[PDB]
Amino acid sequence: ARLRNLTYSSPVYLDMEKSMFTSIDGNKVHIGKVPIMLRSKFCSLRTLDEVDLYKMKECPYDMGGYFVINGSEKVLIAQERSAANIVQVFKKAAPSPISHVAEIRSALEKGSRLISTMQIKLYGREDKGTGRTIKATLPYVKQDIPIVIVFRALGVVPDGEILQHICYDENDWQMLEMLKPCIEEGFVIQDKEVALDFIGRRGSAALGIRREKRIQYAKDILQKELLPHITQEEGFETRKTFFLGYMVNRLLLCALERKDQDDRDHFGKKRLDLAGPLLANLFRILFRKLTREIYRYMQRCIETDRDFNLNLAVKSTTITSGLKYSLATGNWGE
Amino acid sequence: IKQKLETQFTCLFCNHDNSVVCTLDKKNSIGLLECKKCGQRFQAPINSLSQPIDIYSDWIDACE
Amino acid sequence: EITHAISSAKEQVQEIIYKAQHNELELKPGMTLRESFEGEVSRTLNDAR
Amino acid sequence: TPALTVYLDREIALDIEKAKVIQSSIEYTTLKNVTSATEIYYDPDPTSTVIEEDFDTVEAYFSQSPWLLRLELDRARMLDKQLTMNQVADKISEVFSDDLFVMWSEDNADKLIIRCRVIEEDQMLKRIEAHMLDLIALRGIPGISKVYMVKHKVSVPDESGEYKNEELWALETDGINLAEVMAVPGVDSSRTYSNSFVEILSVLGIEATRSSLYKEILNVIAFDGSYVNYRHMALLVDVMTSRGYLMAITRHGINRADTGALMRCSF
Amino acid sequence: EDNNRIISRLWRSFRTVKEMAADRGYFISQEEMDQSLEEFRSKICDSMGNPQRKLMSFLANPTPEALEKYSDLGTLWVEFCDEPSVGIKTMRNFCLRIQEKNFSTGIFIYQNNITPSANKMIPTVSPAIIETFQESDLVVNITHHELVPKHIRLSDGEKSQLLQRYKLKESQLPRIQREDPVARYLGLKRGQVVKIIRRSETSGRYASYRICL
Amino acid sequence: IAFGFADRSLPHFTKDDFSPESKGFVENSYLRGLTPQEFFFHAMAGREGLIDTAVKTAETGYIQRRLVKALEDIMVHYDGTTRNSLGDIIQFLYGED
Amino acid sequence: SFRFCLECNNMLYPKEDKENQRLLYSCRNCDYTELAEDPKVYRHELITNIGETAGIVDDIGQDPTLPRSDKECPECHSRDCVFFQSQQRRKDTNMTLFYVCLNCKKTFRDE
Amino acid sequence: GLVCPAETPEGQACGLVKNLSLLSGISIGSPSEPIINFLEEWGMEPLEDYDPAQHTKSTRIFVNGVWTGIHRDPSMLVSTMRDLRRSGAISPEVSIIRDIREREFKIFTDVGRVYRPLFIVEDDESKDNKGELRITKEHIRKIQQGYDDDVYGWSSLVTSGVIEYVDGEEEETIMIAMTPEDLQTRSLNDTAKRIKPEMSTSSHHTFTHCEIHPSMILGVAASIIPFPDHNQSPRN
RNA sequence: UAUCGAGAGGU
DNA sequence: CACTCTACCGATAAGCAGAGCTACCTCTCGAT
DNA sequence: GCTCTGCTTATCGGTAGAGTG
Ligand SMILES: Nc1ncnc2c1ncn2[C@@H]1O[C@H](COP(=O)(O)CP(=O)(O)OP(=O)(O)O)[C@@H](O)[C@H]1O
Ligand SMILES: [Zn+2]
Ligand SMILES: [Zn+2]
Ligand SMILES: [Zn+2]
Repeated sequence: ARLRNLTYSSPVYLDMEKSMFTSIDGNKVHIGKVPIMLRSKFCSLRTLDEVDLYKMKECPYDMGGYFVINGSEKVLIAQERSAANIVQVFKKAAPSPISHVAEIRSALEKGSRLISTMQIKLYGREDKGTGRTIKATLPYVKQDIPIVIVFRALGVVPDGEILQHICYDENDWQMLEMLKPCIEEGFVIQDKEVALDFIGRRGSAALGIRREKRIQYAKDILQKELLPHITQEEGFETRKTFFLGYMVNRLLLCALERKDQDDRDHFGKKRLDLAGPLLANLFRILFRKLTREIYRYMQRCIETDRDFNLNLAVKSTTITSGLKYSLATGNWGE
Repeated sequence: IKQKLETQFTCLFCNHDNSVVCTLDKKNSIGLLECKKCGQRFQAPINSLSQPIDIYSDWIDACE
Repeated sequence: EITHAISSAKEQVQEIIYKAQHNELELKPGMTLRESFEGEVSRTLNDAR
Repeated sequence: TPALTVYLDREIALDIEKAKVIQSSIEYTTLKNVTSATEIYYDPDPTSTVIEEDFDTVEAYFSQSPWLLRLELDRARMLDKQLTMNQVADKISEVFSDDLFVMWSEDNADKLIIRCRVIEEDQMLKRIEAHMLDLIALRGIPGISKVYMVKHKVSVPDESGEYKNEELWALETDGINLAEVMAVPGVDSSRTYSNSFVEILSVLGIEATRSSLYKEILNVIAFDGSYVNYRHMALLVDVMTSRGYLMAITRHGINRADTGALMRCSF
Repeated sequence: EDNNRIISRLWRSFRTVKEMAADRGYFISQEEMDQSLEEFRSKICDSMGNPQRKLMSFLANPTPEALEKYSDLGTLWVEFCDEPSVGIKTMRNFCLRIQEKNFSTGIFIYQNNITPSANKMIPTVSPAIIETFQESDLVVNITHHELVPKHIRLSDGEKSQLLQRYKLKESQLPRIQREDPVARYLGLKRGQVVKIIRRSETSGRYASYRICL
Repeated sequence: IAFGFADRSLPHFTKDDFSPESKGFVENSYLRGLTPQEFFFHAMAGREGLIDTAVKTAETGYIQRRLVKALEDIMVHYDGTTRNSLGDIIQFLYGED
Repeated sequence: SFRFCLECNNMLYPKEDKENQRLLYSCRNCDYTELAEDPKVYRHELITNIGETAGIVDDIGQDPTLPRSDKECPECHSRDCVFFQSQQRRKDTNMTLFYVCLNCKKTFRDE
Repeated sequence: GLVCPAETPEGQACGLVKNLSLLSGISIGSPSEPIINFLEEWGMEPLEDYDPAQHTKSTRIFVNGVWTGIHRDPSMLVSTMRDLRRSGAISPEVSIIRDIREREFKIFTDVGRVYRPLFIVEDDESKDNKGELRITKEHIRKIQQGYDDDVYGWSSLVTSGVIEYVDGEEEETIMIAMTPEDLQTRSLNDTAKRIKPEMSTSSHHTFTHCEIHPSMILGVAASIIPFPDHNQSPRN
């Protein structure tokens, strides 16, 4: 591969099965080649042993960890990012009506992939900002929604239950005094249904969906998309409501100068993406592209009403060229 | 002070788009939708948090 | 001599820690207690070197 | 780091006690600076009090609204700023005249307390409390957050004519208010200086700005022991002041000139 | 007590206006210039101690020397207004007084502000000139500062002599803004030049010229 | 050296330790050699110097360019004046001497 | 200290009974009202000390990162405790130490 | 101990490009389901069963950033969880973090956590072992043999409770001795050798771990420098 | 004897 | 002759977008 | 990705004057 400027890569085959529901009222298909990291478990060099390493012109001091793409040895650089699924509280600059913000990036456990990001902002500066209330940010909603409103839209409506999820100390009068503006700014929303509708009326979607579904659209933005690392099945809003209160609690501990703001550079709050996660994020993008090419091919080849041979609807160049391109140029994407 | 706002909503009757005007009187908690074309009017209660999309939503449910 | 003089400078820093922790430390104008503490500790350690 | 250099009249500059008097009069002190805590009680009888601490105070004093505003002053900060309970209550009176009944305890009391009442009113007292801490100025020049007492060694000729040193007291501030501090009796109004040459330009004019600009640049260069010949810095400060206003060494200054377009577009 | 600082500051603003007038070339008697604070209080305050601004107004004429040098120097009217906020009503009576008595320049000291509407009555009164000062801004005479060297207005003849010596157009001299504190103190008008003699650490003395915008 | 861990500079110290050794005093000389704590603390100060050199070089380089463009056309003329390309007088005599 | 309505669980707001001249805590979503035990309605602390000691838990002696001292406990007179400066994260916070005896778990000072 | 303090490029990338220290590792990722099962088996109560009035002293428990339960005796819970990891019952790369002050117990099976190994010091005051290294010349003997007395290498030490991995978050809660000699107090005055810190702020130290060797804070490149402890740090 | 980029480096 | 009731220009911020970010030098590598 | 300044939009009064009782 080095000598002849070839790519050292393994063919990947995937079983595919067709089915045709009809109501009057395949096998080992090749999807692309994946470049193999030398001396890994999937490299033809992992066995052999010094005798045959020398016969393969391989140096026993070469420990691998790199790929061969068009003859060139490419190494992946560990990519540093912030940890997912952790709450961090930061302070905001002076010329802003917001003074403290809590943030969390939600990411699933399987695959490990980002999903969405959410914020809870405390408005009102120091003796500036009038009403000092607290609004949240929801995925796919155009405007910040006061905290009390989203608590009610989740099934906890009386003031006393909402505050029992946030403040865990009936004696803490400083924190309770700081929650005052949030209650009064969410006074007119006195039940779950008008809460869910208050949300749905800003979350993009279509114009003119009546209360009967624009609620049911907001019920989706809460079940999925909102803190999806907690759960995405229905009827588990008890886990999400308690977490929302935890965030607000953490937000206020810092605003009361009882706790320092989080240190974005603390290495324990950081993660390094190596070959696996880096390849997986790219393979996900490219396999969806292959997926869309399969769907687009059925709509032309099925208008003929001819049994499609599948292997004629999978161009393995989509995955093979995508992976080759990113490893060859260093541009990690399409 | 009253708020006179133009919107990009479609009138439910005459179907002219970008011709619904919303007048929100918060001092008396009374919101008013008006059509700049066919001239109809719809009234509904508003709170302090409401916006032209809140009463236009109430107008869709008042018809159906 | 060098090792002795550094040892005595470390002791002065102990005294300064004691005063600041027993509310017996002079506050310099325009400075919080902790700023004044760090300033006194810094002058002591730089003079030791 | 905004800062004023406040030279004092000679009689004050050689008497540390008189210089301290100028110091305490210049430093800005708000009501928020001396207040430790504020409270709002429901004390319905104006001539008595549910507060056991202020019992003997109001009973003897008497020999309006039921809501009480009770604020406590911190003894340490009241001592540092050199403020008496009387004058703190006086300043409150002046801004609230007859719309507020003010009652203050003596400086000998265990807690320093000021009681206030208006002459639905639960919220009106919170609005008043916010306005008081945020606007009431007890003394000093606004913008002067701290005043330091600095000793100057100034070389002045003898009676024999020989130059000898002479120690004189002056003041230096955090924050600036050159115009107001110049007017303060005691301050040598012919020498007061500010390290904001923008402020010098508004108070003293362009030729004074020229000198102040040079002084501030020289201070930067000379600090690490360096030395640049006068004519180079003089040339730069004349360029920055030739238009009659301060031309910044940025495109917003430089390219506001009537110079050719080819020259200006090459920057 | 606190009433004494009001009288003192007003007396200091008053001394500055006289100083300003003297430097601009007008004649002020050496008895009114040296007027103590006590004499000021006796003449200006009521029995209750409150001062009457309308009693502070005065008129002055150029000295013979100043009139020989500057032939554009007329009669000057200085008036302190008893009304803190000077509105369109107050300014009109002042502009009428200036034209009727045909003063060349009138200096109007206000207390708190001048409304922008009344401020437009200022350029409608030519060839007479109205200048405004906030009474605060005059408590200290800024030209007495170490950093402000002596500015001296050039005569029309002296200016021409300067331009020819350097073969200069007017736009090639260094400038001083009309609103410059020292330009306002001298009442500089567009086109007039000040000469400024200045300490120099390389030559001892250096003459700087600026022309008024 | 700041408490980059919770109330301490390194996991080798107890919390709330303000002693010389806890916050970066290097007692040893280069002859004797630095301890592991001193080594790291010295490398923290040293990194800051490499960062400063890499950063502030562009800060002052832009400053010098703006200074040059502000002043590039200013010349001493045969009448002794210092002028720009418009013939405006910047100084009536260079350096006042 | 503000309380909650016994029938609606929403928070009670202070309201005067003008005729009897007494402080009540009334609800705002229903007709419930109750008598106030405390005349104080509002407090604002500028110079605060809340959160000074903060997390003193039964297992604070198990945190091996805390320094240990010999100071004699006022309660049980044990010669073994852990200490820490104020947990208030303000810039003007004092540096005076809080000690926690590992025996009786009392929080004392060196005053 | 996680990235090299010396090896970083000069110039624009300075401090942004880093290099793994010699003993660093990166977490591969581990399933959380076995962690949940152990927590519920040893006393964790669900969040639907939870009231702050009833749980005014209990510890909140997080697993990969989701609040999953509360436990009333956290001191026993963490010791149990830690001992499962020190034997291999839990994957050694899992993070076990007790924040005692904040009453929080956090567990991470996340991929991408940077960790390093340390010697375990016996911390239980119920045995003469306490205060000393758990590792003995017997472990060192079996390491040199390659086999146990009924392969024995690095991971054998990790699953026999004498060495464990800690990441940056768990490192926040431990007390590390710099060398084995620092585990015990001493009686020097040799003017040639270097001065060791006094450590006189705490009367008695309770070490939980000990560094294997402090030179392992360096990466590949800086490990080539002879006597880097005698150089001005930029030269390294 | 190409062009557009990227990356790693030198003082 | 005492009142409001609205058409003015101040003086506000006020929000915003973009403009700019040391000098010179080496080499390899991929895409068009 | 971060600092600055200038330029283009809302808010603020502020009067300043006819309509008024
Ligand atoms: N990134 C950069 N940008 C601009 N100029 C640079 C530069 N890096 C180096 N230089 C030039 O090279 C000089 C650096 O010289 P070096 O050899 O790097 C250090 P020194 O200060 O001369 O010696 P030392 O090694 O004894 O400390 C700078 O002063 C400058 O002249
Ligand atoms: Zn219509
Ligand atoms: Zn109720
Ligand atoms: Zn005890």
